[PDB]
Amino acid sequence: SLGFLGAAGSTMGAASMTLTVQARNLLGIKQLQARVLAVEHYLRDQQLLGIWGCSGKLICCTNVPWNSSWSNRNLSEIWDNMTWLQWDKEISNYTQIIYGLLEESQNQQEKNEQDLLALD
Amino acid sequence: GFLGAAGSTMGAASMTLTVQARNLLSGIKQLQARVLAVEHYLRDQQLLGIWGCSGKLICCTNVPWNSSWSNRNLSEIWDNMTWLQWDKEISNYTQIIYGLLEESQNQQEKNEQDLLAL
Amino acid sequence: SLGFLGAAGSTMGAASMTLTVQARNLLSGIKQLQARVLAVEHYLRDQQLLGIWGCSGKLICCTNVPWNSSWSNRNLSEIWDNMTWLQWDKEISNYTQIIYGLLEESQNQQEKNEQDLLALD
Amino acid sequence: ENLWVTVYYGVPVWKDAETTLFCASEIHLENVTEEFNMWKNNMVEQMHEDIISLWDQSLKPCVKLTPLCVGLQCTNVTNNITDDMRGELKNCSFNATTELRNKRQKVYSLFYRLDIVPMVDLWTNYRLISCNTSAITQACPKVSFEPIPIHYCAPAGFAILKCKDKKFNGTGPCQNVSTVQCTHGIKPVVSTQLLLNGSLAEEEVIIRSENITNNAKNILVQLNTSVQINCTRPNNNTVKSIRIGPGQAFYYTGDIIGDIRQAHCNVSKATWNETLGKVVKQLRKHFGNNTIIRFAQSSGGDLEVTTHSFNCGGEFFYCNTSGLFNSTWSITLPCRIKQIINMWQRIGQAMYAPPIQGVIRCVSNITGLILTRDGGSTNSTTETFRPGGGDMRDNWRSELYKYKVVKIEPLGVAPTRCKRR
Amino acid sequence: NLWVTVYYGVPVWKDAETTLFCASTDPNPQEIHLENVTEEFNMWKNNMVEQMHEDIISLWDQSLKPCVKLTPLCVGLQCTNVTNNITDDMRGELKNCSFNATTELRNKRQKVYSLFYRLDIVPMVDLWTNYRLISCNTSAITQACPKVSFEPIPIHYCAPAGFAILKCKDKKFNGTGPCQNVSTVQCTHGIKPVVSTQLLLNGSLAEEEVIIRSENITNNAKNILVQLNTSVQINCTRPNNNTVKSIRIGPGQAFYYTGDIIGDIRQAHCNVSKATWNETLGKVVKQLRKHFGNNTIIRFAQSSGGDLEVTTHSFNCGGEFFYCNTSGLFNSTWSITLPCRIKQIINMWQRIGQAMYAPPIQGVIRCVSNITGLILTRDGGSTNSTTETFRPGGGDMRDNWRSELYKYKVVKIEPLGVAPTRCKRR
Ligand SMILES: *[C@@H]1O[C@H](CO)[C@@H](O[C@@H]2O[C@H](CO)[C@@H](O[C@@H]3O[C@H](CO)[C@@H](O)[C@H](O)[C@@H]3O)[C@H](O)[C@H]2NC(C)=O)[C@H](O)[C@H]1NC(C)=O
Ligand SMILES: *[C@@H]1O[C@H](CO)[C@@H](O[C@@H]2O[C@H](CO)[C@@H](O)[C@H](O)[C@H]2NC(C)=O)[C@H](O)[C@H]1NC(C)=O
Ligand SMILES: *[C@@H]1O[C@H](CO)[C@@H](O[C@@H]2O[C@H](CO)[C@@H](O)[C@H](O)[C@H]2NC(C)=O)[C@H](O)[C@H]1NC(C)=O
Ligand SMILES: *[C@@H]1O[C@H](CO)[C@@H](O[C@@H]2O[C@H](CO)[C@@H](O)[C@H](O)[C@H]2NC(C)=O)[C@H](O)[C@H]1NC(C)=O
Ligand SMILES: *[C@@H]1O[C@H](CO)[C@@H](O)[C@H](O)[C@H]1NC(C)=O
Ligand SMILES: *[C@@H]1O[C@H](CO)[C@@H](O)[C@H](O)[C@H]1NC(C)=O
Ligand SMILES: *[C@@H]1O[C@H](CO)[C@@H](O)[C@H](O)[C@H]1NC(C)=O
Ligand SMILES: *[C@@H]1O[C@H](CO)[C@@H](O)[C@H](O)[C@H]1NC(C)=O
Ligand SMILES: *[C@@H]1O[C@H](CO)[C@@H](O)[C@H](O)[C@H]1NC(C)=O
Ligand SMILES: *[C@@H]1O[C@H](CO)[C@@H](O)[C@H](O)[C@H]1NC(C)=O
Ligand SMILES: *[C@@H]1O[C@H](CO)[C@@H](O)[C@H](O)[C@H]1NC(C)=O
Ligand SMILES: *[C@@H]1O[C@H](CO)[C@@H](O)[C@H](O)[C@H]1NC(C)=O
Ligand SMILES: *[C@@H]1O[C@H](CO)[C@@H](O)[C@H](O)[C@H]1NC(C)=O
Ligand SMILES: *[C@@H]1O[C@H](CO)[C@@H](O)[C@H](O)[C@H]1NC(C)=O
Ligand SMILES: *[C@@H]1O[C@H](CO)[C@@H](O)[C@H](O)[C@H]1NC(C)=O
Ligand SMILES: *[C@@H]1O[C@H](CO)[C@@H](O)[C@H](O)[C@H]1NC(C)=O
Ligand SMILES: *[C@@H]1O[C@H](CO)[C@@H](O)[C@H](O)[C@H]1NC(C)=O
Ligand SMILES: *[C@@H]1O[C@H](CO)[C@@H](O)[C@H](O)[C@H]1NC(C)=O
Ligand SMILES: *[C@@H]1O[C@H](CO)[C@@H](O)[C@H](O)[C@H]1NC(C)=O
Ligand SMILES: *[C@@H]1O[C@H](CO)[C@@H](O)[C@H](O)[C@H]1NC(C)=O
Ligand SMILES: *[C@@H]1O[C@H](CO)[C@@H](O)[C@H](O)[C@H]1NC(C)=O
Ligand SMILES: *[C@@H]1O[C@H](CO)[C@@H](O)[C@H](O)[C@H]1NC(C)=O
Ligand SMILES: *[C@@H]1O[C@H](CO)[C@@H](O)[C@H](O)[C@H]1NC(C)=O
Ligand SMILES: *[C@@H]1O[C@H](CO)[C@@H](O)[C@H](O)[C@H]1NC(C)=O
Ligand SMILES: *[C@@H]1O[C@H](CO)[C@@H](O)[C@H](O)[C@H]1NC(C)=O
Ligand SMILES: *[C@@H]1O[C@H](CO)[C@@H](O)[C@H](O)[C@H]1NC(C)=O
Ligand SMILES: *[C@@H]1O[C@H](CO)[C@@H](O)[C@H](O)[C@H]1NC(C)=O
Ligand SMILES: *[C@@H]1O[C@H](CO)[C@@H](O)[C@H](O)[C@H]1NC(C)=O
Ligand SMILES: *[C@@H]1O[C@H](CO)[C@@H](O)[C@H](O)[C@H]1NC(C)=O
Ligand SMILES: *[C@@H]1O[C@H](CO)[C@@H](O)[C@H](O)[C@H]1NC(C)=O
Ligand SMILES: *[C@@H]1O[C@H](CO)[C@@H](O)[C@H](O)[C@H]1NC(C)=O
Ligand SMILES: *[C@@H]1O[C@H](CO)[C@@H](O)[C@H](O)[C@H]1NC(C)=O
Ligand SMILES: *[C@@H]1O[C@H](CO)[C@@H](O)[C@H](O)[C@H]1NC(C)=O
Ligand SMILES: *[C@@H]1O[C@H](CO)[C@@H](O)[C@H](O)[C@H]1NC(C)=O
Ligand SMILES: *[C@@H]1O[C@H](CO)[C@@H](O)[C@H](O)[C@H]1NC(C)=O
Ligand SMILES: *[C@@H]1O[C@H](CO)[C@@H](O)[C@H](O)[C@H]1NC(C)=O
Ligand SMILES: *[C@@H]1O[C@H](CO)[C@@H](O)[C@H](O)[C@H]1NC(C)=O
Ligand SMILES: *[C@@H]1O[C@H](CO)[C@@H](O)[C@H](O)[C@H]1NC(C)=O
Ligand SMILES: *[C@@H]1O[C@H](CO)[C@@H](O)[C@H](O)[C@H]1NC(C)=O
Ligand SMILES: *[C@@H]1O[C@H](CO)[C@@H](O)[C@H](O)[C@H]1NC(C)=O
Repeated sequence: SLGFLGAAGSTMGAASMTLTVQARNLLGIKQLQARVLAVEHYLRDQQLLGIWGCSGKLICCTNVPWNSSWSNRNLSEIWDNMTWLQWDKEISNYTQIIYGLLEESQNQQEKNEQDLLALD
Repeated sequence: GFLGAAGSTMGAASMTLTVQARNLLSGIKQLQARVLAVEHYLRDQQLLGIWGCSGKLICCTNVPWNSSWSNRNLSEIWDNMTWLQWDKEISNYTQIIYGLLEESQNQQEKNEQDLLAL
Repeated sequence: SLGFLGAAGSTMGAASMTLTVQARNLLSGIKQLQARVLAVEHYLRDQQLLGIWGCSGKLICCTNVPWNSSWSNRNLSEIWDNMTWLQWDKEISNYTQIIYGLLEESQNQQEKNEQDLLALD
Repeated sequence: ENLWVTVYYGVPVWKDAETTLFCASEIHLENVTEEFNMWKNNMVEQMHEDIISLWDQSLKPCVKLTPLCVGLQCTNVTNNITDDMRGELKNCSFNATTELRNKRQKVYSLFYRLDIVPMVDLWTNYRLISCNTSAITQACPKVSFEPIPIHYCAPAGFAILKCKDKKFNGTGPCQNVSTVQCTHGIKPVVSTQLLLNGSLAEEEVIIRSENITNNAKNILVQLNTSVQINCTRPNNNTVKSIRIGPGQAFYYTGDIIGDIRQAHCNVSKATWNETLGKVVKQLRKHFGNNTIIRFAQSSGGDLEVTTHSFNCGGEFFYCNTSGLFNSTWSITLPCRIKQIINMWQRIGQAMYAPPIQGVIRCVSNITGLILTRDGGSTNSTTETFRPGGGDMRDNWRSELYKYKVVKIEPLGVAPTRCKRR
Repeated sequence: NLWVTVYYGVPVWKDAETTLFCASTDPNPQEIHLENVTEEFNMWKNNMVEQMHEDIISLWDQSLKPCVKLTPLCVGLQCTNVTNNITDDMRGELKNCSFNATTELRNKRQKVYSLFYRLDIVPMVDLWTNYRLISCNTSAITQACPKVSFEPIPIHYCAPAGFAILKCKDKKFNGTGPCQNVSTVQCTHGIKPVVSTQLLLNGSLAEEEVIIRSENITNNAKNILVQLNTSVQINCTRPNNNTVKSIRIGPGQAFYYTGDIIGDIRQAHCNVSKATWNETLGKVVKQLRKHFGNNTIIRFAQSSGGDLEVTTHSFNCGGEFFYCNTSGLFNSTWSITLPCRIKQIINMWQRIGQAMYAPPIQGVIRCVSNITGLILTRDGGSTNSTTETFRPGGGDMRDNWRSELYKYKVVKIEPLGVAPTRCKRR
């Protein structure tokens, strides 16, 4: 009910309740370039979620543990006392390590599930 | 065939969903047409995704049916109606239904997030 | 580690561990937009075809279609350890449409069975 | 009844929609009734715009005749002129340009009287028509205007519904409906009073009009049989050309070998009489069995709207049509030839059709008519119709009337007993 | 203990430069206020100004393509004096020039006689001619189509999906730095592409007070954009009952020119009041004193010479490009009528090679117009901050459009994010 980015200045534990509002707002040569680049950004994000095994979800839990070197904070100060913009700035240039770990964890999970489903 | 089941009853037309699928994706006017088809396909796929129905053609949900939307029984709905007549009958409530579906998913993931946190 | 197509000449078993590396490289004046739209259409047709089979969101998808010995009668050791994906893909030419049709029919039956199982009180 | 919302993707439903179709060059739907309206069909507007744009793009990279807007000394043709051709042709002379810019030349040529207008001068007599309104561009002699079937195709996510009902008057429900991705091959044939080289009705003549009681709208008559029209220009025209500039070329009629006769177009008397009988039999269904139907001459406009235009081989034949209609319920119809034409109904542009060598003789199938009702409020039961003109859309609306563009809405909901856990 | 949880739809963004849509396609506006946010804005790094400049240039160039070229009118002119009654100030300003023009016929010329402004012709000595058109030795002249208007029409810039536009609502916002009252929009408000060189016309007013904006207030090479909180009205007129005639110069080429002037000729003047202008300059000086010493004398002066398109203050009143003289407006140290010169052959912006001919409009032209801002330039600290002199200097047209786009920033939405939770997948 807050609207697009209305929760942007709210805390992470409150802004996380409005993910569908943000998701629904993501979708002559210049106009086609703008539409194609919007489609490409959406598809790259969806493919990246699929690689992690999070396709079809907005809140996706994973098997990658949190490193204290990425952000040495407790859940209360992360979720109740700061916004997603401040968090995004705080963990800048740590996201590529997290993405690589998520990719490797999903590859291992897919192999383990295939082997479990291969037992008679 | 494509739209062949449009005149069939919904109980029979629901078994041809893969026939109706695949026909949604396949000088500037042709490029605009391709981009428009892709945009509509992605809008529909995102709309399914925010309902927890991604990757499925028949998706069951947790939203109960309100008798004010339609008071027909299942035999009349599925054996004596086509999808076009049904779509016409409940168009005035479609967006309301969509909103409720979205809300259910908003709750569902949170519950799953808690269940996996034990 | 091996690059985009580095596993192309490796065995099918070894190459099956590099699916994400190739998956990331499928998405990334009028003719440039035409090229981008063609890339998007090919990606979306492949994702849709996986979705029809119930494989959406997975790169390795197990199914309920048994393998027919008339398509290929090699054992798993020969297919996975002594053969590459290019040679295998050549071997199963003229059979992929039958497999795709069987996968579509199997997923339609799976969806009806799941809907009926979920209809039990 | 403990019912739950179930979401279905791939639902076989559709909505009326207007989208962009592309050019190119059938699944029956049982138990499907679809409401059509040929006068709300945006495929005709798209076909009109596409043909205008294609014509302009074809004409643009061609030789301009700007240097030929000069005074001409025109005299009478010295060949044997029949009684009807007196004053229709002039032997004109005009100095022109040459590949070089410091020289000129003299170019005798034979023009039609319709292509030139008198001017006020003491030394020259005529000008080319429209040189005082717009630039004249010559239509490249390679490219042709011959009708080529064009298929209109829907984008993916859209479909075209085709009505197969017999005696379908253009509006209302159709019971026999099929789904196609592309239309059949539709020829963009250009004509005014009579519709040539179109499709035929399967069972009977079909009268299609919007609010038939309102005589201001046009009536499209689709025949179930063809009437063969044999048109000819019996004149062996010898064509010459001049440079008029680097890389340019202007083509004109040099002379006529043999006697000069008018452009006669032949129409079988019996077949046309039967066709008019069928038309009045169908009109009486909408006007009364005791209503006398008169077919009068077209009037109320200039040559472009009061005659039958009809490209044949290249040269545009404006046939009088006086030998048709002219009745109350072989025809060697005279035709005029015009060379500086203004197609569509624009003004800002003009096209020069280069003459084609030899004798021109075509054979075309009349498959429909455009009629207009004279109107009035006398209750005389003596309705009069004329082969009136109209917009070019009415020719393209004489096809594409059985096709509707619909948007597919594959997503839908329905109650089931299925509950997600 | 904690695990990585991936979120999609995260309300965060990054600064970005993307392609914007021009809407006018009428949008349905929406605005979402962002509570508890701060966003850093920089109006001089805003790509929207460069994109708006490119869009206006492209629309201008496209509008003049399907129009009449004046190539056959690049001929020698035989110019004499105008025989009507003129004042001393307009002696030599308007000339009666005769020439041989072409017709629809290629081999039939026509003697013509047309009044031209002196600024539109250049001396050229020959046996039978005295002047030629100013642009014929540099570029082709294209006549603007009389069916196409010049008048600004407000347009909206809209972000594509996946992007958003942030709007700063803070009072006394100087163009850079943090902004707290920030809202999200999809499309901007209607912005008039008003063309001017020294004063900003028909623009936006400041909500609270006069706002002085400068990329570097101590750098005299940068322009100072002053936005007023109250408007000052300008009444401009060309008091001449112009009679416009036309001739056909080609098969589809119609040329329009001044035929005659009915009655006496009087000069073309804009009237600005004196009470409100004095109050406006007092407010501007009071705000300037907050960026300089409190006891420094602030004086206004005339603009420098060179390049008439810059030294004078342009409009597009009616359809005729004025060029007024602000020397009588800024001659003060801390009504009024401004002689305006008229040109028909206009080289807009700073381009060379594309000359447009603005045809005259019959009758008198009078327009009233809101002055919403000023462009000032400082002379330089030659006195070591003892006295400062400001001039109504010119600049590129980007500075006028930036004066409207200063409130908007384009940001790219980043729906993905990661965060620690106690939620473990299995
Ligand atoms: C700033 O805004 C004002 C207010 O809109 C502009 O003045 C107005 O301009 C319009 C458009 O040119 C004028 O309408 C015209 O009126 C004449 C009357 O003879 C008519 O012939 C034209 O066809 C057109 O309708 C309007 O009169 C005028 N109104 C006022 C109160 O001034 C002004 O031009 C703008 N200034 C700039 C620099 O853009
Ligand atoms: C361009 O020339 C044509 C030919 O003279 C003009 O059309 C004629 O206009 C007169 C006006 O008195 C009419 O009486 C004639 O019937 C017209 N004849 C034809 C063949 O059209 C036309 O008006 C001229 N157009 C312009 C813009 O000057
Ligand atoms: C501009 O010059 C033209 C001549 O080139 C003037 O036209 C003449 O005006 C006188 C006025 O007494 C007439 O008697 C002549 O018959 C006109 N000649 C032509 C060919 O039109 C015109 O009046 C001058 N205009 C001005 C404003 O001085
Ligand atoms: C416009 O055309 C006239 C045509 O008569 C020009 O007048 C003649 O110009 C030639 C040279 O070009 C002279 O030798 C004649 O003596 C002129 N005749 C008269 C009666 O003066 C006239 O000069 C042309 N005007 C311009 C400005 O080029
Ligand atoms: C802004 O901060 C205050 C401080 O308590 C809080 O109450 C308010 O809800 C915050 N705004 C939003 C949109 O959450
Ligand atoms: C991640 O954690 C491991 C131990 O769990 C540690 O060795 C490593 O340094 C951490 N990552 C970074 C970037 O410091
Ligand atoms: C989280 O860490 C901050 C850092 O000082 C501390 O103030 C706060 O009390 C901690 N909260 C919890 C719940 O441990
Ligand atoms: C990585 O991110 C942190 C977050 O503040 C930043 O301080 C650090 O400089 C970044 N690393 C580099 C190499 O810039
Ligand atoms: C149309 O209705 C008849 C009624 O008996 C039925 O037999 C037929 O199967 C229906 N058509 C389709 C395509 O199901
Ligand atoms: C059903 O709809 C009506 C209005 O359409 C609403 O008042 C009612 O609460 C709905 N049913 C339930 C169970 O919420
Ligand atoms: C469904 O409702 C209709 C009402 O027309 C009734 O005739 C029919 O018997 C009902 N079906 C069942 C299974 O109760
Ligand atoms: C939907 O609403 C419109 C007007 O709001 C009404 O005319 C129409 O009949 C309604 N549809 C149904 C199925 O009741
Ligand atoms: C190529 O073949 C050799 C066979 O000895 C194998 O050892 C090697 O790993 C293969 N290359 C790759 C990239 O796997
Ligand atoms: C394999 O294909 C053949 C082709 O006719 C078929 O007869 C056979 O049943 C198939 N195998 C299985 C296990 O279905
Ligand atoms: C697979 O088949 C090949 C060829 O017949 C044979 O040499 C090999 O031993 C077989 N392997 C197994 C595990 O059956
Ligand atoms: C597939 O069919 C073609 C048709 O000639 C044939 O040449 C090819 O060998 C077939 N594929 C296989 C794997 O046998
Ligand atoms: C040419 O024919 C016309 C037709 O009326 C006639 O009036 C004219 O006098 C004829 N001229 C000559 C020279 O024969
Ligand atoms: C066309 O036919 C339908 C058949 O239902 C009829 O209702 C309609 O009035 C007819 N229109 C005309 C113009 O004949
Ligand atoms: C529909 O038209 C086609 C045209 O050939 C015909 O074959 C078919 O039998 C028709 N069907 C009906 C139900 O009228
Ligand atoms: C065409 O329709 C008329 C109706 O008047 C009929 O008499 C004639 O036989 C039909 N022709 C054909 C070939 O079906
Ligand atoms: C049809 O024409 C009659 C003529 O009187 C008019 O009254 C009626 O409103 C028209 N109807 C339509 C739908 O155009
Ligand atoms: C014209 O009609 C005749 C018979 O009426 C037919 O044989 C011929 O194919 C038709 N041609 C066209 C182009 O319609
Ligand atoms: C026109 O006159 C010229 C004069 O020499 C002559 O050569 C030419 O054949 C004539 N053309 C016609 C068509 O009479
Ligand atoms: C048309 O009919 C006339 C009848 O006299 C005949 O002379 C002429 O040759 C015919 N032309 C054609 C093209 O059939
Ligand atoms: C038209 O010409 C063709 C040429 O073969 C001929 O068979 C036909 O009878 C002619 N028709 C008329 C009406 O002249
Ligand atoms: C005309 O007469 C026929 C004869 O059967 C009849 O069917 C038709 O309805 C009549 N029409 C009118 C308008 O009276
Ligand atoms: C058609 O011929 C008749 C014969 O009297 C004539 O009156 C009429 O003007 C001709 N048509 C045109 C458009 O000139
Ligand atoms: C037209 O009809 C009238 C009615 O008598 C007749 O005299 C005339 O000859 C007819 N003309 C044609 C060309 O059929
Ligand atoms: C026209 O006459 C020339 C004279 O040589 C001849 O070659 C040509 O074939 C004739 N044209 C026709 C169509 O017979
Ligand atoms: C026009 O008159 C002014 C004084 O009224 C004079 O200075 C100027 O030189 C004159 N110009 C011409 C071209 O005679
Ligand atoms: C055109 O003429 C003006 C007249 O002063 C001159 O300044 C300019 O340099 C000339 N253009 C060129 C390209 O020399
Ligand atoms: C705008 O005001 C802020 C207030 O702190 C200041 O930091 C910033 O430098 C100012 N910018 C300009 C361009 O005056
Ligand atoms: C932001 O500006 C608007 C402008 O009207 C104002 O209504 C609103 O109260 C302002 N917000 C704050 C937090 O002051
Ligand atoms: C504009 O600013 C001045 C500054 O002194 C103030 O007095 C005046 O009231 C302001 N006007 C408005 C409309 O805000
Ligand atoms: C830019 O601003 C800074 C701020 O103090 C100033 O020191 C510097 O001199 C300015 N730049 C120039 C070129 O004067
Ligand atoms: C002239 O200017 C004053 C103040 O700028 C304004 O109030 C007035 O309405 C204007 N009058 C005319 C006639 O333009
Ligand atoms: C401008 O001021 C002059 C001075 O008298 C006056 O004549 C003229 O009418 C004024 N202009 C307007 C538009 O009011
Ligand atoms: C404006 O008027 C002053 C009056 O002294 C003059 O010096 C200045 O040059 C004029 N402006 C222009 C651009 O000529
Ligand atoms: C100019 O004078 C003419 C004289 O006929 C008059 O009709 C017209 O209205 C006048 N225009 C103005 C703007 O005074
Ligand atoms: C100019 O300012 C006045 C002052 O109230 C305002 O009412 C008017 O609308 C403004 N005009 C324009 C065109 O902005």
